[PDB]
Amino acid sequence: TTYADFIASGRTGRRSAI
Amino acid sequence: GSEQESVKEFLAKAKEEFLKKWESPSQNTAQLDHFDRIKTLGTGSFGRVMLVKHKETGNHYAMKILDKQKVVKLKQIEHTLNEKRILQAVNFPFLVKLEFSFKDNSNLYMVMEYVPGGEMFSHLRRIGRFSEPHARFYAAQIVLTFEYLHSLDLIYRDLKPENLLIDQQGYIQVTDFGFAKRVKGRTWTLCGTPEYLAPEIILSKGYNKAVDWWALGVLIYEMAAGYPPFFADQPIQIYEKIVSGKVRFPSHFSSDLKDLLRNLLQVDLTKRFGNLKNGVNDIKNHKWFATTDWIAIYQRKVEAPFIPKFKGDTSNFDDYEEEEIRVSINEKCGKEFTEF
Ligand SMILES: O=S(=O)(c1cccc2cnccc12)N1CCCN(Cc2ccccc2B(O)O)CC1
Ligand SMILES: [Cl-]
Repeated sequence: TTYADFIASGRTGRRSAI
Repeated sequence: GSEQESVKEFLAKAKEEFLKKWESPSQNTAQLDHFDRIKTLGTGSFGRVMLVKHKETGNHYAMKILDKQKVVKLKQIEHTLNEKRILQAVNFPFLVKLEFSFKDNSNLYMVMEYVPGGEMFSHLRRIGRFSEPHARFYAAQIVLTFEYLHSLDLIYRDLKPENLLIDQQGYIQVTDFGFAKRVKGRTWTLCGTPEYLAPEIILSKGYNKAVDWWALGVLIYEMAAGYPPFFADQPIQIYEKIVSGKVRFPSHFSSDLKDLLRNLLQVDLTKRFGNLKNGVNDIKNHKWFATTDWIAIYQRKVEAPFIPKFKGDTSNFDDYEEEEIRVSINEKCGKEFTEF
């Protein structure tokens, strides 16, 4: 699912600025 | 021209107050030994946030402590000075309030009202996603906050659930202002968070306040879906998706929500809602917001869909190793932070 792909992306935690 | 003229008059007075405070900022309104430390609420590469108690009053505050040497090392002098200068100059219901600031030999300190409900981010990841009425309630507050900030010629540039607190009435408090810039025309810095960057930030052309309306679309999508519209393992792959002009929606999104998002997540900045002739009113008058009483939101008279469990309590923040707050016997970086 798209949600499963989101989990697989590894970017589910807090995201830092670039 | 009654409601519209009232808003024009309100924003004109708000700009006068902002500019007076911007030109003559407050400085040195407390000191460290006025406070007892309770708990570390967050850590970053050049500072920490601590729950503290004011000794005289017993009031609780979030104290942001920035290590001057680390700020200099990481090239964040201007951003840090800017954050404090903005925070002490703005005044709006959905912006965090700066109560005190000061500095010592080692650190800068910004002391803000404590909001025990914590970040939207945690609540969203715990519940999964918000229903559309719940998302709309938060979105309306961001729309009004950007209307205010843009009227001061400020581009916000770091919208994301991580930077939104939920207070004890269930309303939002926007936290971070280091990236906020005075922009009447255009600016060029590559800054923000990958998932929330507008295409024109990635693409190196100049950009303007329309990037905040793109970011609103990302936020609404993430609140309503539980995940953002553009994601991938690495930022460069996220950027490719953002500029592509392609987005897919969960099947549970309403027709009205999809139409709003197609107009906010519009790659052509000359067709993006918020950036057309009628400005923010194209968003406020959109069908998805038809049930929104904008004045009632501003006045905080709408019953919030979610009120964080009321418990000084720190249960909505993570746990960190408690480290010393050391103040050097030698003044560090005095010239760089003279205006703080
Ligand atoms: O800790 S916060 O949630 C926070 C921020 C502002 C007021 C607060 C009032 N009550 C509770 C928490 C509060 N928080 C929200 C955004 C995340 N940062 C990350 C951070 C951590 C350490 C140093 C700096 C920064 B920074 O941002 O630039 C910390 C601030
Ligand atoms: Cl995290």
